Formats: sequence, structure tokens, C-alpha cells
Amino acid sequence: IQRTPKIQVYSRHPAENGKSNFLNCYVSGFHPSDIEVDLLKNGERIEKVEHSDLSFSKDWSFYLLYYTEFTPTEKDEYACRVNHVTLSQPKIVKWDRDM
Amino acid sequence: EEFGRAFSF
Amino acid sequence: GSHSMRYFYTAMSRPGRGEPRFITVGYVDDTLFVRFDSDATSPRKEPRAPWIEQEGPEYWDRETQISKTNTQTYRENLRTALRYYNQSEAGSHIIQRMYGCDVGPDGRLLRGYDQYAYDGKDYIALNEDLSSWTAADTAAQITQRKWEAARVAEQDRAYLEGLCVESLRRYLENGKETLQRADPPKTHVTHHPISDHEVTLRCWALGFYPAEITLTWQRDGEDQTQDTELVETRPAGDRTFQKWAAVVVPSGEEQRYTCHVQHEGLPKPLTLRWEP
Repeated sequence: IQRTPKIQVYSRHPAENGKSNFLNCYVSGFHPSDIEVDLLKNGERIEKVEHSDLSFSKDWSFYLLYYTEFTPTEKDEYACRVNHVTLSQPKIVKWDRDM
Repeated sequence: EEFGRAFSF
Repeated sequence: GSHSMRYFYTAMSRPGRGEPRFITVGYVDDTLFVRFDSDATSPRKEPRAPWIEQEGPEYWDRETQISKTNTQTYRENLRTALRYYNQSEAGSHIIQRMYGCDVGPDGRLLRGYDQYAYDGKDYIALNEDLSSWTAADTAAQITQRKWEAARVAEQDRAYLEGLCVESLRRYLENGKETLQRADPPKTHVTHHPISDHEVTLRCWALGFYPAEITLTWQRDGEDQTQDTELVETRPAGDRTFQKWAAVVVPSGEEQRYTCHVQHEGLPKPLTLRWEP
């Protein structure tokens, strides 16, 4: 069978406007391994996003971390857009500094 | 260090 | 305390888009230290941790060769799997492997592993006795028969009791600054009003290593397991991990809830509460 990815969007360090940080999107629990992940800023895709090396958990499901440096502000909105064979349409998860 | 022997399915 | 070394293989077929991709990543506990990707410009084992960089050029050539040979062998494993399951050559399939060893504080072997999966399901695995196998179906049974005939388990056992533990012990010494350091979680409880009747209390654990941790909420001393929202432990990107547990509580009853944290980096479990 196939397993849909779990998605978490968050920062490496506590969020503080004007302070450089790292924006993360962690996808896990999915199978097969092919997956498409974009980090968005005000709806537009951020270029040069990096990701970890493909690994998997004890239940064989895969997990990857996509990340990029960013300086959070009050106005700017960030999100993670994910597509996988199990999803009919890309799933967008907004960044909530309290999550 | 990895184990260098691979056994075919 | 205890430590582990694990190598993870992922072989993915992709009909019409070249030969199957083969990736290998190696970990010591929750620290990635080596990687290999057959799709790389010049495929070879690459260091991913400072303490493995001192391994000589001979180590890297030997490790790279193992992975290159593995790339070819696993492409053959994928072809074989298609036959065993009577599948067409049109679909994409995946073979995975996780093998390695666990050692105790004294460095002696605790137990070894060599597990395989096909399309995300258990295929065949070396039993803890390091001498017998457990096949998931009649297809894996065919592989089992071949492996029993070739005394594969005996060869795996030699590696698991020898080189596996010997190299892990060397890595632990060379990387003692980090591999032997537990970073305790930084904790705090946040408060989020949901409505006039309910509020959300979220217990945070940040900057900890290793990843293993336990976060639980209690109501009047009773675990709220069934009523607690627990997110999967996630990587921060700086070697550490993060996690939180949340519970919806009635207005005014915040003090009846206590968050409990357990982590090896903590001398004793911690108890936290909302601090208005």
C-alpha cells in the first residue's frame, strides 16, 4: 500500500521578527519515497531550498527535512506545499510560530 | 564501517 | 550509555527514467555520519560528521566500492523481486534494508540487525539469534532458502560481532565530544485561549539530543494519554530535536494540569505547569 506524508512547518530557533532563522518543513511517515516539497513566502516558492538525505523509520516509512534561512517579520506569511502520489492536490500547511 | 558482503535475493 | 550504528539502504526502480536509484545513509545513534547516492555526479561515500573525516583515503575507497557494488546488486534484487511477485516491469518498486548493531556502555554487543522490506512491507529479517531468518511470505521464503543454503546468517553474525562493534567503538571515541553528550530539552508551557470555555496548554521541549524523549500531561495526577495531542519528534537542523504535547483544558482549571518530561539529558524527570 501507500502512506500519505505527515507535515510540520516550523523554525529551528524561537521566532523573533528581524532575527535571522531557519524555516523547516519536515515530512515523514510516507511511502513511496518520491515527494515534492516547496517552502513558500507570501505564496511564492523560495529558491535554493535544501533537504536532508532520504532516510526511513522502523516501520519503513520515509522522512525528509526541507529547510532554508529566513528572517521572520510581522507581515510575511510562510508555508510548506507538499505533493505525493497519495494526494490528489498539493497540500499547503501554513507556518504558525506557535506550532 | 559497512559489511562488504551482499547476498542476492 | 548505550549506542547504535545503523546503515539504511533504499533502492528505487523507475521504469522509463533510467536504472534504479540506490541510496545509503549511515547513523551512529541519531547522528548521520555518511551518505551515498548513485545519482550523484561522481558517486562515492561522503562524510556527514566531523569525526569521520579523519578516516583515511583507504576507508573511503573501500566504503565507496561497497556502495557501488551494492548499486548493481540491488538493481538485480529488484528484478528478482518482480519475478517472485509475478509483477510487470512497468511499475516502480522499492527495496529497503536496515542493518547494524547496538552496544552497551562497556562496548559489548547488545544485539545485531539485518532487516529487509519490499514496497514498504516486511520482506525478510535476521532473527536476534543471528542464525535464523523470518520471511514474511512465500516470496521471501525463496530468498530464505538461498540464504540458508549459503550460510548467510553465519557471515552476517561475524560482521555484527566483529567489525560492526569495532568500528562503532572507534567512532564513539573519535566523536566523544558529541556522540557521548546528551543535550537536555529546554522546556516551557504556552497558553492559548480557544474560547470562553476552553484553553490550550502546550508543553514544549526544544534543543535536545538524542531524539528519545517522553512528554505527558496529567490531570489531577492522572495521565491524559487519550486527550493529549502529541506531535512527532522533529529535527531542528542543528543536530537537536523538538517536540510538544498539547491538551485542551476547561477555563480556570489550568493548575490541575502538569507536564512531565523525561530525557536522558535530565538527571531526573521534570514537572511543569502553566506559569501566568
